[PDB]
Amino acid sequence: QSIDSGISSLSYNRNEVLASNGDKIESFVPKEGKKAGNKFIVVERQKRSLTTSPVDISIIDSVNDRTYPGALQLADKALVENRPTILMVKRKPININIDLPGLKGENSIKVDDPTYGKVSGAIDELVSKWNEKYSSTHTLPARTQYSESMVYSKSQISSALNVNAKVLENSLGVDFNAVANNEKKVMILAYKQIFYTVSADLPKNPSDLFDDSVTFNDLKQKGVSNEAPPLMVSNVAYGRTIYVKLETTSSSKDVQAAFKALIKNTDIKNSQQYKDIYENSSFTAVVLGGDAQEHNKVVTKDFDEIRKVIKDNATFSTKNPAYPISYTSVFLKDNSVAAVHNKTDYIETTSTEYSKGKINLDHSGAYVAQFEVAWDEVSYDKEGNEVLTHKTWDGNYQDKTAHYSTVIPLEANARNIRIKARECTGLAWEWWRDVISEYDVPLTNNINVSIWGTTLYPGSSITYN
Repeated sequence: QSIDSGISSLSYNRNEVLASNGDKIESFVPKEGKKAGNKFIVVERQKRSLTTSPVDISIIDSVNDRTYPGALQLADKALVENRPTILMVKRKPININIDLPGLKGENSIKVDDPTYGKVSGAIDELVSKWNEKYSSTHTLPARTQYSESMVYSKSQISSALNVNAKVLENSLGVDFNAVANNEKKVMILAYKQIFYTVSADLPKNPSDLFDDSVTFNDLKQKGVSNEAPPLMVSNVAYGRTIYVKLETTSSSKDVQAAFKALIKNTDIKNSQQYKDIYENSSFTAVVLGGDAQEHNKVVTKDFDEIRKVIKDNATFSTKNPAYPISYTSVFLKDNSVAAVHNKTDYIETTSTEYSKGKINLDHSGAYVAQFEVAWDEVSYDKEGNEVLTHKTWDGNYQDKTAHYSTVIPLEANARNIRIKARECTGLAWEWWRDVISEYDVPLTNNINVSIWGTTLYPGSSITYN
């Protein structure tokens, strides 16, 4: 019935207690062939799956949030949903420590009655203790931590960068739908900038945390259970985060490469393919976790502007308030670090545009000729398998003379286009001399076929547009 006793006997799989699971698929279309106005679009999916297991937990609203080092919460789904349940009970003092530079042997402080406000003031002290020892400068470099990834889905990206999906959706304004319908290509970068961090020395036994007036039944009452094991916030990073979004409408498979080239500023950044992509991309940057609020957003077609934002935020002032960016918790029982577990599937995709064209035949040869034009019309069933529907031209196997012109329109889904023209030397078609034989002609907007010359010296040509 006691704190150490009740806790020391909790049955739970620490590697499953905290889990944020999402979407798992099996019923997906490997291939989608559809028309879109005058175009013919071809989507080609490929189920992909990611599995994250972070130990460092993100904090959403620094003002609404009062999490601190030493705090107590339950390892439940609320926590997983970025809104943990804090256990408020009269407790024992605890030692806290900041990692600002040049402060060894002076960085620790003891907080008698840990509470958000109580601990904060301690930290405040520590910082001032620093600002005192070091009066010349009050600004230091932030410790940035870079992360990057393409956006395929909410749960995907959310776990990839270990950030709450809503946050991006709100601040970066991510159009998860267009993304889904493959109408947009998006990449997100995250610059975690830590100024300093604070830890709370781990206790030998749970009891060391709580006062004596406290009993396990209280804890088991507040919510402590096998479904809500108790834990303590061991570390808290203070600083801010810069989120950068790289979006485009281009469907090229080079986008990613292009984005990276732009970000890193590599020499291959001028690949004309990239330049066009860049010309069709939009970049967004924002800085959260601070007290800046919404007033620091930037949308440009000029990345140099995004580069500045990052550069300008490479420092933090020891004379300004620093808010919680993230934290790592620890199970009371074994003092092991907690780690929210996430597993989810998603679908990488690609969509190739097509557009109808036509065959332009032109006969100006001093002989009689017969054409043979055929092609296939691609289709895709429910299982995403190819389905070729053969098509042929009317004017096939029909004589044609001095200057015959005609246009043969083709659907955007025309494949294996074959254009043949034979002269009339001797018996039947299947016995004549060839003026032109082309196979698998690339469906373009204009396939200009044309024969000419004499019976002995025929001539032909095919151009494109």
